Amino acid sequence: QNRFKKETKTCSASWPRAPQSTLCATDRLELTYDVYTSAERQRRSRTATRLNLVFLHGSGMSKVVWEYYLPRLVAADAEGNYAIDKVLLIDQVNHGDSAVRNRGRLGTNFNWIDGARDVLKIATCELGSIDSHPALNVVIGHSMGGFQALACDVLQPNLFHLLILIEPVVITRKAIGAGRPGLPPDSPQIPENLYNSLRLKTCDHFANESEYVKYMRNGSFFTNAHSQILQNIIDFERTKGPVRTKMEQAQNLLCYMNMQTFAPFLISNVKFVRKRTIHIVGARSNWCPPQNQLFLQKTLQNYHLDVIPGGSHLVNVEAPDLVIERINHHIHEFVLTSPLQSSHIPQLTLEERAVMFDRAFDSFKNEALVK
Amino acid sequence: QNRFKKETKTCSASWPRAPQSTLCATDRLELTYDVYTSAERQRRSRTATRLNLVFLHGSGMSKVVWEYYLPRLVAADAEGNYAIDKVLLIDQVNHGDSAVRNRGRLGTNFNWIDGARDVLKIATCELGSIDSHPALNVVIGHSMGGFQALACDVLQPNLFHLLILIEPVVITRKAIGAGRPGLPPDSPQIPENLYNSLRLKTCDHFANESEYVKYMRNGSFFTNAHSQILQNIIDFERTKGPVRTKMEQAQNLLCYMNMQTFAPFLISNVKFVRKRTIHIVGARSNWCPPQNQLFLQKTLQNYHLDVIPGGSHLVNVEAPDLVIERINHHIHEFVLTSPLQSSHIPQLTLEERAVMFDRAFDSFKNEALVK
Repeated sequence: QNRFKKETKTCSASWPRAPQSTLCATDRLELTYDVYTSAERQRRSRTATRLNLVFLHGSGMSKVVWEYYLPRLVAADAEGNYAIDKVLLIDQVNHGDSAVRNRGRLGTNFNWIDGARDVLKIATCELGSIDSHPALNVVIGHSMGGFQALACDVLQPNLFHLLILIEPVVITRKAIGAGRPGLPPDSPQIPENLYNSLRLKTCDHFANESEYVKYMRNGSFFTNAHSQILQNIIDFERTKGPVRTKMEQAQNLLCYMNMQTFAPFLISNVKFVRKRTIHIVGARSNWCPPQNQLFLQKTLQNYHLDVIPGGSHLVNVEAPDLVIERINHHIHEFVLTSPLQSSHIPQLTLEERAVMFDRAFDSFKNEALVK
Repeated sequence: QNRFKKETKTCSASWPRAPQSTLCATDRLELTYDVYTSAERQRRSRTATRLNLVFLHGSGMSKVVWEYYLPRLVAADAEGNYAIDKVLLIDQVNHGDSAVRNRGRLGTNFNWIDGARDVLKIATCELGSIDSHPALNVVIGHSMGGFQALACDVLQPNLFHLLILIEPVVITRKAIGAGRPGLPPDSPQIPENLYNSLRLKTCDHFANESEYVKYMRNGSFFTNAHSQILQNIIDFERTKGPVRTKMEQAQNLLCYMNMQTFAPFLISNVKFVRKRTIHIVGARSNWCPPQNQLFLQKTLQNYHLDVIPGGSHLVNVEAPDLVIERINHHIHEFVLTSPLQSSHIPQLTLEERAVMFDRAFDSFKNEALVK
């Protein structure tokens, strides 16, 4: 990929966090993310909208699943006068390179809302320079990342203009079974059959390189991923003669075991998400129950569904070309209808600012005053 | 005051912000706050809880209204083994010293939730060192600051352990009148009679020093404040022969004109605030309608009301001794019943961390798995 300069950066994770996010209360987690910056900035006119994209991986994956997307994303468009300026590919604290940095620090409580706070900490930093203006920011999330896209807007509704959710996980199936007695209403839970079956597809450690690649291509969740994305997954996860993955099996499993302790907060707040939100689903997906999709449709005021024919829950890695075509379509249409868009850095004195404010205030007072 | 080392610090405000928070989209606001640090740290045992307090002023006031409180706050208690470590006194972007820093940058939209984000940015920074542990953090807010205390917990529920709300403003009276046609549901509004009367008590500029002090002592909102707090207000606000206050009249008025654009979000989320919350009201206060108080009582799971006999809406500045006695009482009782409280900085190797995690995970799996 030769379109964007790549830099890997590391910073501290958001703090504070849910109890038992770390092993010890004095531990502090870090985040590692890759920033991709356009090398096309000398082709931008003054009036050109900068598009910034932030991609949030699914449970048990990493930022690497989006690398295939980078050269295939929305070309700079002449008259619509926009271009991609930055793309951020983020690993949650217990995934990918962030997990490696956080070895020995992670606890049992991974709260996806804490992870949305991490996203905000990164993106508000990276997208916040007076340079990034006039900007339009887009968050694209798969699975957990889709939940987190929504939670980002809830917690900071002035950052993302467009949400693209690919198979978001919001409403899960409630376990029926028996089942620990005396628990508070919203206690962490997972059905045994789901745990066992996830355990068999989340292996972490292997005798050698041959057994590692054999498992990745035959026994992991990624066997049907686009061959280039699978190869990228294989190469990114490998750590070292036995082989261990960056993704820890326990951390992978914990992504499934704690939903009740944070999903109600998100569910209760989807009604505040006023942004255009694209919901991309795989037609063959039964990963989430019907109520998951229908809740989003009923609750998001500005909502569009795209169904990927043949797609599974992992449609982002198994049919990336179809997913990319949608993401490009929606970003293009969104920019075309987006309000202008002032791009001059104001050269105003304090006195000019005073006259302008007083005028703004008079206008606002006239609109607010109930006579 | 000789109890605490004082330092005034300035940082950037939270970003992004509601539209028209600033005059221009490229402006960036700052925050100024005072940090008070205990000089008693050599008297702390290893097991001593550090108490950190964060005080949030009301609309049209500033951080100065809490200075009188500093020497009168909860004494270090022997056997309850706690002491105040840090106290933060914060000026919102359009108040006090923050307003001075932000001269010419402020727009018409002051969204109190943005202001809660500012509080979090400051407090998470100041209270986040591995030093502050074992800590208990308390947020104390008057009026707007009370709203903001609640919003802090909503947006970051792992920071404050105890909320003390003094005359919080959450549910306001809806203006009946006529009244701008064609407006969205939740448009900013203020009744004309309220605006006019607030305008007469929010004067900003004065011919000279004599007219300034005459107005502060006879025509401002603070005429009945405790004489020391009034003197502190007078001295803190004075800027300079004509006199202008740090508090801008337009900014003061804007605190009252925009509630509909952010209060529903807070209202909808009070149900998530699980912390012990003390609600201190003035018995003679009619500033907020009945529904304001009753909503909080019905909605906060862990709630305690204290009624200050004779108190008005400005009970924090008019009867500070009564308010302080309550704040001390509640902090003391809260600490006494608060769970221990491990105070060693863990000296664990990666391998020890591995054994400990694996044990934690096994325990958690057994509690979560529905068999």
